[PDB]
Amino acid sequence: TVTIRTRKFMTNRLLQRKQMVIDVLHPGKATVPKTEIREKLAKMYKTTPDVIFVFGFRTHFGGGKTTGFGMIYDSLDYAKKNEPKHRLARHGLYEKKKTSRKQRKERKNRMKKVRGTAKANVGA
Amino acid sequence: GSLARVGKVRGQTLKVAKQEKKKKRTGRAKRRMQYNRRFVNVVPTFGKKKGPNANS
Amino acid sequence: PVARSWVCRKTYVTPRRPFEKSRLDQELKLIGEYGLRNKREVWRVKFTLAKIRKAARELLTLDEKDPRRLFEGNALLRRLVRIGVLDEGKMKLDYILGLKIEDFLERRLQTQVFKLGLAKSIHHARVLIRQRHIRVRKQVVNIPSFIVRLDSQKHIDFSLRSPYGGGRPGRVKRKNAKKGQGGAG
Amino acid sequence: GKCRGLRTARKLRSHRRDQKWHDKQYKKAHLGTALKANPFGGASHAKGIVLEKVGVEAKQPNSAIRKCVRVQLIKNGKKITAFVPNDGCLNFIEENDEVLVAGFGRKGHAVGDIPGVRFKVVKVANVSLLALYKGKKERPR
Amino acid sequence: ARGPKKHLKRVAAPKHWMLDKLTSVFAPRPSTGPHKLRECLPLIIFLRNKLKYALTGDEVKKICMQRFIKIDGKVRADITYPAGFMDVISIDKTGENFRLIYDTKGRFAVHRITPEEAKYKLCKVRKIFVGTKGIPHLVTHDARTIRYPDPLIKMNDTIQIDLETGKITDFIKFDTGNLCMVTGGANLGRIGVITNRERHPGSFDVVHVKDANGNSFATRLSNIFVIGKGNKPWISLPRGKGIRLTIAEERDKRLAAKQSSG
RNA sequence: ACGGGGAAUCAGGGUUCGAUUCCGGAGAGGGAGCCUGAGAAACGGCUACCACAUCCAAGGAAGGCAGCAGGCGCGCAAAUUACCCACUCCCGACCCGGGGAGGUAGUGACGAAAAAUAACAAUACAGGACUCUUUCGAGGCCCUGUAAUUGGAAUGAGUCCACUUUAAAUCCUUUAACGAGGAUCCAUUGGAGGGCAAGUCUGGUGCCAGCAGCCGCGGUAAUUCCAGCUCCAAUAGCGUAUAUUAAAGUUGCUGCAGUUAAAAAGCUCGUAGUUGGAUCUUGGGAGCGGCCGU
Repeated sequence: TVTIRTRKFMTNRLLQRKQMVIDVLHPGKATVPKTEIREKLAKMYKTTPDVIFVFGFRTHFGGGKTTGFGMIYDSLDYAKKNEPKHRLARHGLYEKKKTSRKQRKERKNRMKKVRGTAKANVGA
Repeated sequence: GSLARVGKVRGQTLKVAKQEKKKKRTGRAKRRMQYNRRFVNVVPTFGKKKGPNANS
Repeated sequence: PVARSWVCRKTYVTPRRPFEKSRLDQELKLIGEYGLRNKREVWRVKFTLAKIRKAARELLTLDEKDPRRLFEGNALLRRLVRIGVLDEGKMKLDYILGLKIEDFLERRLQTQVFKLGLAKSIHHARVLIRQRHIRVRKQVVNIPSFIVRLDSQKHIDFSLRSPYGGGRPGRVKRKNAKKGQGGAG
Repeated sequence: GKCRGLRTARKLRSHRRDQKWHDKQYKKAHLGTALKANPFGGASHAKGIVLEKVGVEAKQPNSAIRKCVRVQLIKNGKKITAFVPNDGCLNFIEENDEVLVAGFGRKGHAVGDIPGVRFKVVKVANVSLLALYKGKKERPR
Repeated sequence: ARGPKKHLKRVAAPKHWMLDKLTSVFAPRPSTGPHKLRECLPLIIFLRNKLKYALTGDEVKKICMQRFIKIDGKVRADITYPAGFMDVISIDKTGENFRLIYDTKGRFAVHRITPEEAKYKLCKVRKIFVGTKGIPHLVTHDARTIRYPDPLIKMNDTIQIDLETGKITDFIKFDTGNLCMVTGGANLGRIGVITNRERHPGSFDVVHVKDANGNSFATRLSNIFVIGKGNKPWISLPRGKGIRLTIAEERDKRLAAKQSSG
């Protein structure tokens, strides 16, 4: 008994997307997961679920309505070229580096001690 | 000076154990009963008004 | 530097005399009448009026047909007429002064639950709001100080996730179903 | 005022400024002789080391021993009589203790019976003298 | 500071950008360019705050670096380029052209124009220079240096440049009765005929401009931009036609757009 | 004493504060001198001297947290050696890199907003409208109050699958399933002579101990102590110390006083200062809504 009503629609022909504000009606149940959202957009605006990035929801007080933002892309190549690497990383198609900035900062300053090619022969 | 009998009376006053008390209503409920005690209960009594802690 | 506001104000002013016998008299009656919780609940309405009222005092002392006085005049009236306090035909900025604290507490949603008959007492009406049983235009209002508007007055009814409206029973009755058939077989 | 003339701002202002010094609450605040003499140095509270326990005689109408403490401050090395409040609180105060000392109420004037005792003891060894009285804490020894 | 300023604080940022309070400490400091720090509008603000083609700061970068945005006919990849008054922003891929004219309030009117109108623009001349071989020069409000001008062009006039060549076609000479966009002060975005040029030696000349409704005001000579001969403009005006209805009048026409609309 | 935008109190005036996130200035332990550069008298640049302190194989070398964390000291007085460039933006040769700038969590009763701690029945029973009855009493259409009398409705605090959140989370929101009768899942803090809302209550103490801002209380009936009970006030807060504002028309411009309460120089002259007599354009015209206003 979930119903998605998209709203405040817009077309970026300069980012290759159809961007709108998704207004979801899910009365008497939990905040609907992003997976259930995209698959309803998929057979509403006639696209593969591959190219739909739904994010940043805000559940209304009372508990039968969420209004978040969604963007639907032309291609998967365009989906990756012009997108934050965290929203890509939710679908597993961007795998960020694992070591923290505190590791890199000491490694930057330890390299800065040595003059020449033999910088890399000190740390790790 | 005579610092010998310092804390004399608090030391020697015969201690009465504090009585078991049914827990008071707090917030609006304390304030609700306080409205009922002053403006709906008592009849306009003959003489001068007796205080909340009127004992004689 | 931080991307923050810091902008805040006090909404109540404490009385100059802490133990006026005749002030305690009135303010404790206004609690029992409209089912408030403390004197702070009273004092902030006394302050919202004394704000509204102070604006009206300033406009009355301006020149007649001053563009500020005419524009700011109609807004202060519309602000009061919408919330359903001052009359729609007596919307004149002199009648703003001839106006009192009970005219606002009548428009408090705690009272408007009780004065619509879907509560039994005003102290019960606060329970029905604080335990999210009601709504205003399919929006669950948890807070009894929801100052109701005129067009938004006739849309106050029960919630749909509550037994008092058209919804599921709570916890106490749902532990009786565990014991009702639990003891039978 | 007296001189009312439209071009008399410098006399009315300079008169008001000159005659403001004849106020007690002004000249006390705006000459730093009060602040130089104030043992707290403008501070609300101050910590200090208990070095003896004085039994101060009250004023003539009320005859009783007010059990005070001679305190020496950490910041000044200035010596102070501080009134230990309550019935038996002095018992919780021993020689060489970092007691927190506040004023008594009258902003540096001696209060009631106690002659020339302007200060009181608030805490004893970072433990409140109210908590020791109520029995909600004990003196760490 | 002991050198030039490179940061702009969101609070010290000018009001007519209408950047909010709570999103970040900093505002986009305009790169130097043809327009003044205050009197401009950065590309970043036009591309996500006004038009909302972008959402975040990287999104503004990942639009302009494909060279889709084309400020007055010559492409800028600079997100903090000062796109100021009369500048003809051309988004060619979406096929939308924008002249940056002021609204009758502070902000720049997001005004859509015909692609024929996106070929020329209007420039107020700032001074006449005489070059190094008796070559006369103009300087414009948008830093455009044109040489061999028409000798009848003076230095409070406006000229009609072409984006393709960078040369004058026609001009509006500063006379009385000619239109006037007020491009500064309390009257930012008013349109109306010039009725009195009042001369002050040493100090600044005030000029009295009458609106279409006879809503007469005055502005200093610095803040005048003549946009037509008589009551006829050379450009496309924003909706409302820079007439400036008052707050009494703005309320009646706001509520009738809710009353009769429902 | 960094200045200003401002802040607190505020009838009308004012009075006080402004180290503090925005603007401008200044300085990087104290001074001073310079190099490079468009821009520095730069200090996460240099060179000196002074103070301070570091490693040393004793020859020398190295330093600058009024950056973010943290430590020590000083004190009445103030937070994590956390996460992150995703946001805001800035810098670079740059769509790609970097940023303790900034953002996000932690600590946080500095403070500000919202707002639980029950609700409604039943019966005992005690009132008041009311037919009645002199009263006593009953009816009860209207309900009115409160009990370790009972009753079934509630929703939250919390434990907490999962989503949402977000750079990743947390929290909020959303939602399952649980989760309240001495609903022990128990609200404090100050008070109760007067000022000032609230006990001529009991028990102890006997000018003692203590209270008490002030006036006062305590001398054996204590409305003031020490306790018990009851009660009052504000309430998730409330007391205390101190700075400050109103109160203070007790600084008086608004607006005070000066015979006797504090106060008019012993007297006159006198320059700045302040303050200064009356007097110079009015009379008509000419149209306007009902002698009249324009």
